[PDB]
Amino acid sequence: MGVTCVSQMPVAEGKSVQQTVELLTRKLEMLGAEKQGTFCVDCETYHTKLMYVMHNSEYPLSCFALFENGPCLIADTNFDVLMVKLKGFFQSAKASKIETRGTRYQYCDFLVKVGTVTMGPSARGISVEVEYGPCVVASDCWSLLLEFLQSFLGSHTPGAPAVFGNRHDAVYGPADTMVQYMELFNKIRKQQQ
Amino acid sequence: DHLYVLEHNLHLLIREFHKQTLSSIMMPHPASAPFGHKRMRLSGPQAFDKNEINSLQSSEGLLEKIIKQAKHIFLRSRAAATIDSL
Amino acid sequence: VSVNLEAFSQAISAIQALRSSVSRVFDCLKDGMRNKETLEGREKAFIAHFQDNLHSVNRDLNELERLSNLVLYSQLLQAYKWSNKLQYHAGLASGLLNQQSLKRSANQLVLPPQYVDDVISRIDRMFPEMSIHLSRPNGTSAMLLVTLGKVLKVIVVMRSLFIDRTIVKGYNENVYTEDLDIWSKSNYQVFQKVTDHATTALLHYQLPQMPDVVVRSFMTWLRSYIKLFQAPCQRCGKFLQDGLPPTWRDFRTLEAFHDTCRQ
Amino acid sequence: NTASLCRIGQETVQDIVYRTMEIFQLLRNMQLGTYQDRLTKLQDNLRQLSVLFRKLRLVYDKCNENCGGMDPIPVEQLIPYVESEERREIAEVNKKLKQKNQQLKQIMDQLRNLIWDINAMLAMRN
Repeated sequence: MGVTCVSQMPVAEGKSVQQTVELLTRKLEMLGAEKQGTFCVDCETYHTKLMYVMHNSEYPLSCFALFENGPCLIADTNFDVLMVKLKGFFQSAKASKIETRGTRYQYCDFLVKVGTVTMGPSARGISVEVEYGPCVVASDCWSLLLEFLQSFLGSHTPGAPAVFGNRHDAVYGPADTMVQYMELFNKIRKQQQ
Repeated sequence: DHLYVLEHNLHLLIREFHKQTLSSIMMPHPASAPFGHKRMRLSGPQAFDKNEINSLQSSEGLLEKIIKQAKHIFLRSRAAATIDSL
Repeated sequence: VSVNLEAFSQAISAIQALRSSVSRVFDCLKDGMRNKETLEGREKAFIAHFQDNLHSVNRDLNELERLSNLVLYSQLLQAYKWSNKLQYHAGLASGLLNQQSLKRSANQLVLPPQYVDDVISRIDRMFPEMSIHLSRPNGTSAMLLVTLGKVLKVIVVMRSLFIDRTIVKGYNENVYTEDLDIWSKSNYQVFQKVTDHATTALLHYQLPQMPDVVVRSFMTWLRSYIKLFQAPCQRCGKFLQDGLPPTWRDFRTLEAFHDTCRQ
Repeated sequence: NTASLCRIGQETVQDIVYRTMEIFQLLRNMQLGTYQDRLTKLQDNLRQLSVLFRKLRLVYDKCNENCGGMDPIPVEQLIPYVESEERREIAEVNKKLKQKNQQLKQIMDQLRNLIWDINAMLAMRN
């Protein structure tokens, strides 16, 4: 678990959704960053309250089920199979699935991932996550993430996230990154326009 | 010219590979599971990384390890002799 | 309290300053103007000196007003005073004389394990943030696992009451907790640079005879790595390249520094 | 003889300052049984320090009264600028110590090999 921050960066001007990622990723490459593979984050939804199940590719076997403010269960992939078996019993929702797919760039112990939350078949928006694997402590590693973001992100740099929340010596968790992703996804689904 | 150390290491590595099957770790650490690699089970439950705490999760050969050991021994000997001459 | 003692000592000097400054204003006026080689120069010099003297009286008076807000038997007191005096004098003398030593040569191990255990326990008593776990998996050579907050997990390898090898690891990383993972790497470049700097500190902190102050100073220097990822380069900004703040903390000066910047 | 008495005088003046430093450290560590030990240690240090004064004084008198016949050349006239049986004994001792050092190097090589082998085996046994 390494402190992470995810924010949405608007494409701006008349730059196409893809055109902006191409440019932002080249700007990241212009930090001496080297590509270290590909990352896929695919999330499905249920209208039950509301259930969310998300799975970052960075984690090979885990599937995360988050119940809004309620607890997140980090479970094996067989969890998706249990979900499908229950499916007739379970609620399904209507094409609310949201995915962000983009390149992973490593720059000296910081992994930066810029991706386009493509809703369904049509892209709309952009998610940036900067993670620090060495920084086990969180909520005060904010100075680091902020300085690195001002280096590359510049404008639209986020003024923290609430997943850090109350000041505590509590260690950062894979659950916290998933909660950041869920808030970001709720915003793309509803930003509209 | 026989280096008994490398023979002992070969024997211990083969015995470790043999014990891998009878390994106490891979034997359903919890209860009513699947009996396999409890460390990997805990890593999958605690959401481990792609390569970090996974990648190959022990996938080498006796020859590779033995060659690495021999190379290290030679390097050590070389450095020692060099400093002695110095 | 000590803060009250200092405020009183500062105030005593301020009363002395006010009296001296008032005497100076009148004493200089009595001497009057001096020739100064020029009409403009003489007038300017007298006005400048008088104004400086007048201002000093105002400054000294103001300090006294501000300092108001902040704040068989005699032989015993004599002994107390002589004890304090000898303490200060011998401290200064030992410092000044061991700073410059004229020793040039020596010519003109076995240690109890319980003694090493006692030394390690004494060192663990201080620095409440650090927690040192003693263990002897292989022989009398002790291996110490030192946890520093959620930041560091250092693996010190004692051969005796002597530091031989150190490999720091991350808190989330696994030291394998059992038969101890002496030989491994942290898989993160920052912690590898920290291992290099720890070996450098070991090579630096090397006292010849006494084997305890070396471990004391090593633990004190390690404790400085608790403000890691949170402190500036005192020459560079927070992330000089992308290594964090201070892979380096100066010996004799627990200040953060990037290895690429300097020191 | 005299060239060794001079080295003795050098080591005495190099050690007297260390003795004074140890005395300063002892007076510093004396904060208010153990008091008796500190007192007798300080007294022994003072006695050995006075003995060192006497020794350095006597070696000074010796080197000053010696003044062998071969000293007409003042200093700075001796530095070289650009522009018998004792040697045989030295060579014999050198050959002996060379042989002994070769043997000791062989012994150290064998010991290092033994230690490396034992360490490798006890590491791989796990």
